[PDB]
Amino acid sequence: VDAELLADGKKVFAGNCAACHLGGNNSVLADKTLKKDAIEKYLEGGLTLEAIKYQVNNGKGAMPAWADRLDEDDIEAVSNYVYDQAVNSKW
Ligand code: HEM
Repeated sequence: VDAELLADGKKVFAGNCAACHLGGNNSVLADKTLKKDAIEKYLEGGLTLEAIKYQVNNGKGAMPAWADRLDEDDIEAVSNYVYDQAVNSKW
């Protein structure tokens, strides 16, 4: 996986997502974390980059939609960061 893509995604995550997903968890709805088993259980589409990106773009519930707030490169990077963190158990 491109190291600069992940680094970019980490930065986007710190700036925009860690407020509700510190540590890969979820301070708003505790079960629906960014960890692999939670994503597999709760995210529509399961643990895929497409699924992650879809929810980052379009929101869900109290998860804000970001497609009108972040550019496509930031959305791609943060989705790849979250996927990498989850699939590789890096949180
Ligand atoms: C920052 C751009 C950001 C990302 C990235 C992100 C990702 C994300 C995913 C992938 C999920 C699904 C997790 C699951 O187990 O199902 C998810 C879910 C929720 N999020 Fe989020 N999220 C980002 C930002 C934020 C912010 C700033 C908040 C709080 C204001 C937030 C909240 C939540 C909530 C609530 C959920 C659960 C949605 C649901 O199914 O009800 N996210 N996020």
